[PDB]
Amino acid sequence: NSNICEVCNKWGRLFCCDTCPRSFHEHCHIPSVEANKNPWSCIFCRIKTIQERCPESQSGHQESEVLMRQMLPEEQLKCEFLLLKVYCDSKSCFFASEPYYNREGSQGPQKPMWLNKVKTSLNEQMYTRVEGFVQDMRLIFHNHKEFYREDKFTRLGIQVQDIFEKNFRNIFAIQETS
Ligand SMILES: [Zn+2]
Ligand SMILES: [Zn+2]
Ligand SMILES: [Zn+2]
Repeated sequence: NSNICEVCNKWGRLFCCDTCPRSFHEHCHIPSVEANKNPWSCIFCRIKTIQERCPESQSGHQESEVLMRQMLPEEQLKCEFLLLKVYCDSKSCFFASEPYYNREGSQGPQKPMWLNKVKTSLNEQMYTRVEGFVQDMRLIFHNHKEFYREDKFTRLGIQVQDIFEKNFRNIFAIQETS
């Protein structure tokens, strides 16, 4: 197994996957690394099994159909994995915890949102469709862009939204377009 967390790239108290060489801090894995379970398989491995069981699941899909899907166990897992892929980028730190807004010439968003809030919402099964999760994720970057206006810090929202969107298209097998 790797000697660093796959998510945050630090050492520490690491749980090792039994079916791949990745390792995780407990609360870096999503869902949090399960209490017992030997063997234990990471989210990466679980996602790969879904694909292997249903190879046609990789054929192109339309985003509008994906968004309307109910949050059955496989969709739940795919959103947890997509959330994790965002935390994998170090720039996710700026969007992880509850923000506050006090900048001359701007007003804070009407509906603040952050990654740990989406993480709790997934854990508490608060989303009934994929659309719920994707709208809260996109809201994080949209709030950032609007608040920071012409400050160059706006770019951090563009950067981490690009990671989200690439991974959304990969995990949900969105039909490739020009
Ligand atoms: Zn970690
Ligand atoms: Zn694994
Ligand atoms: Zn099949």
